[PDB]
Amino acid sequence: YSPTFNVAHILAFFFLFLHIPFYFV
Amino acid sequence: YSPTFNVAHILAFFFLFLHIPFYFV
Amino acid sequence: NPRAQVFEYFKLKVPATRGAVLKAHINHLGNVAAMVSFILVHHLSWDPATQGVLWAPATMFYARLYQLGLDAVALSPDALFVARMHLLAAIILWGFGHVKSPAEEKFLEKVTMGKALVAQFHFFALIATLWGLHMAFYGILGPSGKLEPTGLSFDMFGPITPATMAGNHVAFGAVFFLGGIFHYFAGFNTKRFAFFEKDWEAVLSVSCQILAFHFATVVFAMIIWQHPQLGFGFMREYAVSQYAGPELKMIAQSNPGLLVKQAILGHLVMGIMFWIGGVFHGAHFMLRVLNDPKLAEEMKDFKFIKRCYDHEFQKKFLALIMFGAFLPIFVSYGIATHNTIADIHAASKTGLFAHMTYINIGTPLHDAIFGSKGSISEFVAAHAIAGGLHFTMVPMWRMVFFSKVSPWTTKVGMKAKRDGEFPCLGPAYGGTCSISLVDQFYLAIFFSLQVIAPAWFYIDGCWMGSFVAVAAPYNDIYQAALATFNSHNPLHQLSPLTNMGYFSYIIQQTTAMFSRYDGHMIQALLGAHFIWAFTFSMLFQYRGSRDEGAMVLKWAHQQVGVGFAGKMYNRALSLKEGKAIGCFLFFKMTIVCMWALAMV
Amino acid sequence: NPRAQVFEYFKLKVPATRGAVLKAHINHLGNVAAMVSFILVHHLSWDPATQGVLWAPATMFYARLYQLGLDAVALSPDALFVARMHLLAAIILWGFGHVKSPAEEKFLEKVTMGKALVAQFHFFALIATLWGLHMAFYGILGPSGKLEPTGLSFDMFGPITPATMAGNHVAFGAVFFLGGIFHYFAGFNTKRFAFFEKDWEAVLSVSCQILAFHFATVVFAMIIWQHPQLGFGFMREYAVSQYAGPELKMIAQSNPGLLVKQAILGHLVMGIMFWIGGVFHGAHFMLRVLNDPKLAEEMKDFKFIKRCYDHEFQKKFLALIMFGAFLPIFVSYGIATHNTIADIHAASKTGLFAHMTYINIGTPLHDAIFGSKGSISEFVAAHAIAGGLHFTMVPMWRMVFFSKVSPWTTKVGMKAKRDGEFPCLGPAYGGTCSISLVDQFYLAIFFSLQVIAPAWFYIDGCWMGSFVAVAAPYNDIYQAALATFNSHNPLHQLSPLTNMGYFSYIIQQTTAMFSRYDGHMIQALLGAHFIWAFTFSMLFQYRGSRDEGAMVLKWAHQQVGVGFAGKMYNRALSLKEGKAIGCFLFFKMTIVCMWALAMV
Ligand code: AOH
Ligand code: AOH
Ligand code: GBF
Ligand code: GBF
Ligand code: GBF
Ligand code: GBF
Ligand SMILES: CC(C)=C/C=C/C(C)=C/C=C/C(C)=C/C=C/C=C(C)/C=C/C=C(\C)CCC=C(C)C
Ligand code: SF4
Repeated sequence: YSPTFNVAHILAFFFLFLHIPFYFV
Repeated sequence: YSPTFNVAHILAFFFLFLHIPFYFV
Repeated sequence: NPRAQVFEYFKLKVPATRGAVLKAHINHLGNVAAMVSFILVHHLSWDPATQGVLWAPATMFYARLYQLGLDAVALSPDALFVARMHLLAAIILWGFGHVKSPAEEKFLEKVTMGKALVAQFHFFALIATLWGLHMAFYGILGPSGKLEPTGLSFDMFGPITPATMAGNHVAFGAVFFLGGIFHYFAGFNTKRFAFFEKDWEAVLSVSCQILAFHFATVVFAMIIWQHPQLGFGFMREYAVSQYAGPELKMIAQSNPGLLVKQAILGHLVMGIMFWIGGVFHGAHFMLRVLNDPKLAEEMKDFKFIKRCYDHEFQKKFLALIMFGAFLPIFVSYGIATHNTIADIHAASKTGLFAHMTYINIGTPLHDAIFGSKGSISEFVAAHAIAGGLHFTMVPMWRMVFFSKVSPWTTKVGMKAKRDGEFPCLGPAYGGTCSISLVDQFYLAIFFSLQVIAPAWFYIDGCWMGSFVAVAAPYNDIYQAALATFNSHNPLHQLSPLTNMGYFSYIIQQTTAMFSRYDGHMIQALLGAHFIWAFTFSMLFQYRGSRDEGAMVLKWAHQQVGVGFAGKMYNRALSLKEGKAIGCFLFFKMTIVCMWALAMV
Repeated sequence: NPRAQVFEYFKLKVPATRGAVLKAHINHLGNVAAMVSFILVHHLSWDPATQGVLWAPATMFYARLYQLGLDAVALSPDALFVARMHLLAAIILWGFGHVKSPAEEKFLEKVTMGKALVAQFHFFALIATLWGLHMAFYGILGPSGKLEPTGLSFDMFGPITPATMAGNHVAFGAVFFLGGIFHYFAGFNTKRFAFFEKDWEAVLSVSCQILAFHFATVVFAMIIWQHPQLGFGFMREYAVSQYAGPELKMIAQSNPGLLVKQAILGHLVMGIMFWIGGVFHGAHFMLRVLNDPKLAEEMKDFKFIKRCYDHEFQKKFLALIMFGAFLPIFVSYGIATHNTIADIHAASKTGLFAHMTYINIGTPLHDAIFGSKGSISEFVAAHAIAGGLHFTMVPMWRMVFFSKVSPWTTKVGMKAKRDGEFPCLGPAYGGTCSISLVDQFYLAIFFSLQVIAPAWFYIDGCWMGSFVAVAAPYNDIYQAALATFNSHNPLHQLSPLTNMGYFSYIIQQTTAMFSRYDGHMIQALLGAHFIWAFTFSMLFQYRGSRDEGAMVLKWAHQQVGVGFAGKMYNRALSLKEGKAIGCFLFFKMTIVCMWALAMV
C-alpha cells in the first residue's frame, strides 16, 4: 500500500473499466 | 394570515399555476 | 428454438440447445460457489488481523459462519476450509460446464419441464431433510455461544425451539417427497397448466414472478423474525460478538440492525428486479403468441388474446391501476408536504405558513389485524409504498396489454407495433419514443424507485410524517409515536425511530459517512452521483447530437495517431443501447447511494 | 418581414411591423418601470414595520435607495413617492403601448437602424450628463451617512472622489455627444457593417452578445470595485445600516457580501443567457442566409458561407474547441478529485488511499498580471470555469457552423438539415435526436452550468482545491491560502475563504437554511428539486409513452364527467415543446437552488 503499489492498482481499475464502452461502440 | 386567509391564498397559487400546461397541451 | 425467440442482439448469445442451457445452469452453480469462496477470503478489510471483517458483502457471509457455530474470525481455519472447498466445487462445476457431453445431451432430449419439476421437488426434499438432520445431530450456534445439536421435535404448535425448527425442515422434506411422488404419477396436464410444457419463457416468467413474491416475504421476515439463532437476529449478534472487528462493533452499538438492514435492502432490490423482469418475460411470451398466427389455435381459450386487442378493456384496466396509484400518493405525499411546510416554518410568528396544524392519523386497520400501534409515520409511509407499487404497475400492465395494439396505435392509424424492442417511430404525431414492450420494462425499473426509496427510509427509522425533522411545536406527536413504536413495532429491534424526515436524515447520515470506514462512503456517493448524471447524456432526447459530435472526437484522435483510442467514438451508443445502459446505471447508481446509507 | 423569419410557433406572435415593434419596446419600458414600483411596495417581508426589507429582489432595490441618500426604511415616504411615480410612468407607457399611432408608424417607415443608433448615442449622452449633474449639485449618499452633493472634477488620474466620478459621467456625455454627431454625418456604411441595415436579427444578435460581455465585466466589477458609495459596496453598507431589518443585519454580519453576491449571481446568470441566446440569433440569421438562394449574392464575400459547407474546417475548428475544454477540465477536475480522495481518507492508516499527497499549485501568471496571490483553490477554480466556457462553446459553435450541413449529414447521405427547429429524424442510423440549431441552443444552456456552478462556489468562498472540506493533515495549505486570500484577493470583502469544498459547503449552507427566513429556503429547495425531477419526464426519450398514457387519463376524466380537467391530457407535450420547457425549467430550477445558497 505504498504510493507505487496504489497508483499502479488505480491505473489497473482505470484501464479495465475503460474497455466497457468498446464492447458496445 | 389566519388559517382561512392562508388556505385561500394557497389555493389561489394552485389554480393559477395549474393553467400553465393548458397553454401548450 | 430460443435463437428465434429473443431480441436480435441476443440471438447469437442465448444458449441455443437443451445441452447448452444445462451447461449454462451448471456454470451458474459454479458462479454461486465461487462467490462464496471469494468473499470469505478477499474484500474483508485492509488488515483483517486487526480490523476484522468490515466490508460489505463479506460481513453478511461471516455472520453466517457465526450462526453455523464456526469460528467466525476473519480468515479463520474454519472460514478458509469453507472457502477452499467451495472453490474446489466451483472449478469442478465450471470444468464440467465448459466441456461438451453428448450422452448428457441425448438424454436431455427426453426430459420435459414437468419431469424436471418432479426432480426438483425431490432434490429440495433431500436438502430440507439433510439440513434438519445436520441441525439435529451436529447443531448450529446455540444460546450459550457454543455449537449445540438442536435435537428433533415435531411439536409444531408448541414454543419454537431449535428442535422444532429442525422438525420444520424434516417436515418440509416429507411434504416435498410426497408431492414429488404425487406429481410423478399425475403430471401437470390439468388445463391452464398444459401450455407451460410448450414454452420455456412461460415457465421462466412464472419462476421469476413467484421468486419476487418470496423476496417480499423474506424482507418482512427479516424484520419480524429476529430470533438470535433461529432467525435473522444472528446478524445483530454477530456484529457485537467476540468475532466482530472494532469498527463494526462501534457502528452496531448505535445501529443494532446494521447488517440485517443491508440484507433487507439487497432482497428488496433483487425482488423488485425479478418482479419486473419476470413480468417482462411473460409479456414477451404473450407478444410472441400474438405474433405467431400459428400460435393462436391452442391459446384462443385464454382471455388475453382478446384483451390485447380490446381498447375498452385496456383503458378501463389501466385507468384502474392509475387510480390505485393516484389516490394513495395524493394522500401520502400531500399530507407529508403539508406537514413538511409546517415543520419548516414552525418558528414563524406571522405570515402564510405560521401556526399550521400537524396532520396526525394512525393505522387502525393494520393495528387491528397485525397488532401494531402505528403513527402518522406508518400511515404516510405505507400509502406512499402502496402508491409506488401501483405507479410501478402502470408500465408493467402496459408491457402485458399494450405491446401489440393500443388506443394510441389505432388513433394514429397503425396496424400494430412491429416488435417488442424498437425504440421509437420518429417525430410524426409530435414524437413516438418508447411505446415498445422493452421501453415499458425500463420505465417500470425507473418507477420502482417510488417503492424502494420510501421503503428504505421507513426501514432505517426515518420519520415518515414529514420530509424534514419534526419541529418543537409538534414534539408531542413524535414522542407518542416513539413510545408505541418501541413497544409495538418489531422494527425497533433494527432501527430507532428518529424524528428526521428523509431530507434531514440525509444530512445526518452523510455527515456520519465522513467518519466511518475512513470516509469511504463519501467516495461512493460522489462517484455514483457522477455516473448517474452521465446517464442523462444517454437517456435524454439527444442521441443524434452525440453521434455527430463523436465524428469530431474520432477524427481528432486519428489526426494525432491514436485511432485505437478514437474508436471509443466510432459512433455514439444507439437509442436502444443507450436506453438499456442508461436505465441500468441510473437505477444501480441510485441503489449505490442507498447502500451508503445502509453502511452507516 | 419578421413573420417569415421566425420559427413556426412564433409567426402569429412576433411583432410583425415597424409600428408593432416600437409598441413592444414601449410596453417593455412599462414593464421596467412597473417592476420598480411593485418591488418597493410588495414582497418586502411579512411585517415591514418590524422586519424591514428581508426578501430578495426587494433588498437590492432598497440598497439602491440607500445609496441615493434617501430614507431607505421599508415603505418610507421616499420609497413610496419613488414607487408611485414609476407606476404612473408604467401606466402612461403601457397606455401609449396599447393604442395604434398611425403618424408614428408613417414616420418609422423612414427610420433606419443606423439612424436609430445615432439617436441612441445622444439619448445616452443626455442620461450620462444629467446624472453627473444630479450627483454634482444634489448628491448621493456621502461618507458621513448624509446625502452630499459630489461637486464636479475632471482629474481623471487623481484619486477617485465623488467629484471625479461625477466628471466621469459628464465626460461620457461629451464622448457620446461627439460620437453621435460624427456618425450622424458619416453613417455606418463601412464594409463588413453595411449588411447590418439589411437584417434586424443581425443587429439583435450583436446587441445580445455585447450585452453578455458587459454582464461579465459587471460581475468582475462588483467583486473588485467595492467602494461604499461610489461602487458596489453600498450593498454591504446597506445590509448593516440603520435601515436594515434585524434578520438581514444578523445574516450580513456573518456574510458581509450577502447582497452583493445576490446581484453577482443575477448578472452571471443573465449574462450567460444573453451570450447563448445572442449566438442563437446570429446563427439563425446565418442559417436564413444559407437557406435563401437569393440571400447569397450580397454575402458571398463573407467566409462563413464557405465554412458552413466545409467539412474539414468544421472538424478542425470544433476539435480545437473540444481540446480547449478537455485540457483545463482534465487538469482541474482531475486534481480536485485526487485531493478529494486524499481529504476523504486522511484518517486511514493503511490501504490504497492512505497518506496521499495534496496537489498544491499556485497561479503565478494571474498574480504577475493582476496582483493576486492565488492558491490551489484559484488554480482549480479558474481552470474549471475556463474549461466550462469552452465546453459550453461546443454546442454554440455547432449552432453557427453545423446547422445546415455537417460531416454527419454527409456521412448518412442527407442533402441538408431541413430547418433550425426540427427535433429529430427518427431511429434511422441508430437515432437522430437533436441535431438542429435550436436543439444545440438548449444543449449550450445545459452545458453552461459548468460555468455558473464553479463560479458561484468560488465566489461564495468554497475551497476549490477539493470537493470536500480540507482534512487536518493538509491544514497548513489551507492556512497559507487563507493568509494571501485575505491580504491579496478583493473577494475577501464579500466572502471568507472557508475550508469547505462544495459538497461540505452544501451541508453547512443547507443546515443554515433551516434557521434563516423561518426556514423558507428549505421549501424553495424542495419545490425546485421536485420540478427539476419532473423535467426528466419531458427530456428523456419517452414522449410516445406519455402520449399513449395520456389517452387513458383523458378518457378517465371524461368517464366521471370532468372532461374540462381531462383536457390537461388532450395530448402529451410534443418533442419540441417538451425540450424547450424541460430545458427552461431544468436550468432555472438549478438556479433557484443556487439562489437559496445566495440567501444564506
Ligand atoms: C457528467 C459529466 C458529463 C461529461 C464529463 C460530459 N457530459 Mg455530455 N452530457 C452530460 C449531460 C448531463 C447531458 C445531458 C443529456 O444534457 C449530456 C449531453 C451531451 C450531448 C447531447 C453531447 C454531445 O453531442 C457531445 C458529444 O460529442 O458526444 C459524443 C457531448 C459531450 C462531449 C462534449 C465534447 C467535448 O467537450 O469534449 C471535451 C471533454 C470534456 C470537457 C470532458 C472531460 C472529462 C473529464 C476529464 C472527466 C471528469 C471526471 C470526473 C470529475 C470524475 C463530452 C465527452 C461530454 C462530457 N459530453 C455531449 N453530452 C454530462 C456530461
Ligand atoms: C417527479 C415526479 C413525477 C410524477 C409526480 C410523475 N412522474 Mg412521470 N416521470 C417522472 C420521471 C423522473 C420520468 C423519467 C423520464 O423516467 C417520468 C417519465 C414518465 C413517462 C415516460 C410516463 C408515462 O408514459 C405516464 C403517462 O401516462 O404520462 C401522461 C407517466 C406519468 C403518469 C403515470 C400515470 C399514473 O400513475 O397517474 C397517477 C399519478 C400519480 C401517482 C402522481 C400523483 C402526484 C401527486 C398527487 C403530486 C405529488 C406532489 C408533490 C410530492 C409535491 C403520472 C402523471 C406521472 C407522474 N408520470 C410518465 N412519466 C417523474 C414523475
Ligand atoms: C434466471 C433468470 C433469467 C434468465 C435465465 C434470463 C434469460 C433471458 C434470455 C431468455 C434472454 C437473452 C439473454 C442472453 O442471451 O444472455 C447472454 C448472457 C450470457 C450467455 C451469459 C454468459 C456468461 C459468461 C460469458 C460469463 C460471465 C461470468 C460472470 C459474469 C461471473 C433474456 C433477455 C432479457 N432479460 Mg432475462 N433472464 C433472467 C432474469 C432477468 C432479470 C429478472 C431481468 C431484469 C431485472 C431480465 C430482463 C431481460 C431484458 C430486458 C431482456 C432482453 O432483452 C433479453 C431478451 O431478448 O429477452 C426477450 N431478465 N433474458
Ligand atoms: C452497480 C452495480 C450493482 C449494484 C449497485 C448492486 C447492489 C447490490 C446490493 C443491493 C446487494 C447487496 C450487496 C452485495 O452483495 O453486492 C454484490 C455486488 C456485486 C456482485 C457486483 C457489484 C458491481 C460492481 C462492484 C461493478 C460496478 C461497475 C460499474 C457500475 C461500471 C446486491 C447483491 C448481489 N448482486 Mg448486485 N449490484 C450491482 C451489480 C450486480 C451485477 C450486475 C451482478 C452480477 C453480474 C450482481 C449480482 C448480485 C449477487 C449474487 C448479489 C447478492 O448476494 C447481494 C444480495 O443482496 O442479493 C439478495 N449484482 N447487489
Ligand atoms: C431583446 C431581447 C430579445 C428579443 C427582442 C428577442 C426576440 C425573438 C424573436 C425574434 C423570436 C420570436 C419571439 C416571439 O415572437 O415573442 C412572443 C412574445 C411576445 C410577443 C411577448 C408579448 C408580451 C405580452 C403578451 C405580455 C407579457 C407581460 C409580462 C410578461 C409582464 C425569438 C425566438 C427566440 N429567442 Mg429571442 N429575443 C431576445 C432575447 C433572447 C434571449 C437572449 C434568449 C435566450 C436566453 C432567446 C432565445 C430565443 C429562442 C430559443 C427563440 C425562438 O425559437 C424564437 C424564434 O423563433 O427565433 C428564431 N432570445 N426571439
Ligand atoms: C424559475 C424562473 C426564474 C428564476 C429562478 C429566475 C432567477 C433570477 C435570479 C438569478 C435574478 C435575481 C433575483 C430576481 O430579481 O428575480 C426576479 C424573478 C422574476 C422577475 C421571476 C421569477 C419567476 C417566478 C417567481 C415564477 C416561476 C414559475 C415557475 C417556475 C412555473 C433574476 C433577475 C431577473 N429576472 Mg429572472 N428568474 C426566473 C424567471 C424570470 C422570468 C422568465 C422573467 C421575466 C418574464 C425574469 C426577468 C428577470 C428580471 C427583470 C430580473 C432581475 O432584475 C434580476 C437580475 O438579477 O438581473 C440581472 N426572470 N432572475
Ligand atoms: C453494492 C456494493 C456492496 C458495492 C458497490 C461497489 C461499486 C459500484 C463499485 C464501483 C467501482 C468503480 C466504478 C470503480 C472505478 C474505478 C475507476 C478508476 C480507478 C479510474 C481512474 C481514472 C484516472 C486515474 C484518470 C484521472 C482521473 C480523473 C481525470 C478524474
Ligand atoms: S427517440 Fe429520438 S429519434 Fe426517436 S422519436 Fe424520440 S426524439 Fe425522435
